Amino acid sequence: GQAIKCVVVGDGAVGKTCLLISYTTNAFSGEYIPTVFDNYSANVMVDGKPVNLGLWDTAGQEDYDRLRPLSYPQTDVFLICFSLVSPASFENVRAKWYPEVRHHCPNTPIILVGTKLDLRDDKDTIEKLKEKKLTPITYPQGLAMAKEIGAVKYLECSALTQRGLKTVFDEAIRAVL
Ligand SMILES: Nc1nc2c(ncn2[C@@H]2O[C@H](COP(=O)(O)OP(=O)(O)NP(=O)(O)O)[C@@H](O)[C@H]2O)c(=O)[nH]1
Ligand SMILES: [Mg+2]
Repeated sequence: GQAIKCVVVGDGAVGKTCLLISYTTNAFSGEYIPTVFDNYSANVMVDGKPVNLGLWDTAGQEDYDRLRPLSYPQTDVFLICFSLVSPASFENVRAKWYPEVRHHCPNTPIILVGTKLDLRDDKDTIEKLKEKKLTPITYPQGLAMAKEIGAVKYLECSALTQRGLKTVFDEAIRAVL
């Protein structure tokens, strides 16, 4: 029944594509193949209602900055994604993604999505960020970023384990219905 265009943006290698592949097909590959542009689809049921969810997977890489806004018109909801184990990808939520999205789409709801949850509390990945004086992004920190960018929701997920995965898209839909 209801068509909903959801566009997915965020830094190169945060897990945009994996998130969408894991959700639509239940697969996960460890291999990194940088997106140019891809389209996904899902027929979902949310709070009683049938939804045709269109999923626009954009290129995270800087080289695509002039092309990426071509995808923006008519968007119903954005997911702005960052990796929970990349503080730099997190800063870019506010330094790059929020301003870019808002530049072309002043009113479209934003869901902030922290990705790679399976690594956030991983004892080992913590010590390995600690060398570079880095710390994974915690839940309240993510919450505070969502408020800072006026996001409708803050959600955390893992494409690998699928923890928090369905909610991301339920809530993307709920922000539109
Ligand atoms: N441990 C873990 N790795 C993940 C997860 N999601 C993605 N990755 C890994 O992170 C890398 C980048 O994934 P990808 O989905 O391609 O990122 P992207 O945001 O789509 N990149 P691009 O903007 O360049 O298209 C891959 O090696 C992938 O296997 C996750 O939930 N957990
Ligand atoms: Mg990709």
